[PDB]
Amino acid sequence: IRKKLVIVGDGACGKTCLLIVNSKDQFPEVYVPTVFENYVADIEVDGKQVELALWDTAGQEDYDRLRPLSYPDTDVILMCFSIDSPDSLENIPEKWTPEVKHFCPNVPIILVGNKKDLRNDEHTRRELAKMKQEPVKPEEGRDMANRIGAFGYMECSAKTKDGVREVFEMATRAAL
Amino acid sequence: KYKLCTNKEEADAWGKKQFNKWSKEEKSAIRDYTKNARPYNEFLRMHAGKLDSDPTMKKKIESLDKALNRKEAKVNDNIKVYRGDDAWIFGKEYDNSIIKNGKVDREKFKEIQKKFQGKTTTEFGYISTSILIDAGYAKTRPVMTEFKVGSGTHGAYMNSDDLTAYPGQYELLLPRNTVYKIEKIYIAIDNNTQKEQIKVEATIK
Ligand SMILES: Nc1nc2c(ncn2[C@@H]2O[C@H](COP(=O)(O)OP(=O)(O)OP(O)(O)=S)[C@@H](O)[C@H]2O)c(=O)[nH]1
Ligand SMILES: [Mg+2]
Repeated sequence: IRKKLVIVGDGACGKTCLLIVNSKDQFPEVYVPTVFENYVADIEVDGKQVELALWDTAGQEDYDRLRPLSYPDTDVILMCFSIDSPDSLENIPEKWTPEVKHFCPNVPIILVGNKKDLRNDEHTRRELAKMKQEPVKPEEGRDMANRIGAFGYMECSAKTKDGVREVFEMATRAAL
Repeated sequence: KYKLCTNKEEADAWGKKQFNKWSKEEKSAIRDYTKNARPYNEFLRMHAGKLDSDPTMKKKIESLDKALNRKEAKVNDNIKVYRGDDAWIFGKEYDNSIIKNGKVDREKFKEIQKKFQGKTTTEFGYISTSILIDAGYAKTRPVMTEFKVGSGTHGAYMNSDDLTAYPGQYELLLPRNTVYKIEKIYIAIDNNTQKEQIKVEATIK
């Protein structure tokens, strides 16, 4: 019935907003917490009721030393990048995968592409093209998930709510 | 002076010395709070600590109060505990852009210490703290508070699944309607990150 989820990924990739929207608050515009406080999610999948304790983390390298305090006895990891940041995707295999596999050996990983609303966003396209980049394509997310041995790949938008419940359903299936 | 736990070893040592033999009901009350403190604290702040407004929270709030008001449920030592907060702890006119490029806005900072430094206040909600400075992400947040908690202060230490849905936070939960005095509001540079943080020294009265 009781499981532990830890969410990780680069600074500003949308971790906190994803947790806030899953808690059924509106998408935060003015008052954006740095790290979300305790919130257990009630989730039912395949006839089983789960109380999923969600642990937010600070994604910036400056807080690397603090993050290990969140890791013990984790049942599932949400490893995030932003669809508007190819750089955040490249940190999946370079930083997040080695870290999580060291502190959470053999714990299931869901690879999560955040800010899906920005894939078909003009400003995002135009800013990214200035550095010869474009939004992460779904195929690239899927390939990365396969490459790291994730349970699955999911995309979502905290801003529109698209995919948010599905992220946490899959995490719960992986936690069981 | 006050005890300060500097590492896991010291925090665990101190933890074992704290009262833990609550009743089933008392543990479930404490643990329920840890699942999501918002319905407790928001309700208490919104209604100035009056419970009759909502029978459901009244019942939960009275059950938790009972666990924390128990005879043995108190701190033996003088101890320093910690929590982080977003900038709007000082009012909805502030948000987290008060820190810009790791620098605290001096104008807004001076308004805050003018308004709150030296203030005695009663918290309608409960107060969640940690005995370890590193144990939240309180170093991440724009405001960090140190509470000087005098021996005999009521509360519960929680670091195991029977008492909290988030074991490993080395939590000391303080009762609702706790009165504290803000002794100092100041700015400090974190040596690791090289960014400014607003620091608060409060004493539990
Ligand atoms: N367009 C869009 N923007 C989003 C989405 N989710 C978050 N954001 C924006 O991204 C920014 C950072 O989001 P946040 O949730 O604070 O990141 P984080 O991963 O918690 O960052 P950190 O605390 O490790 S530094 C915010 O300005 C927020 O508005 C989304 O789904 N779509
Ligand atoms: Mg965050």
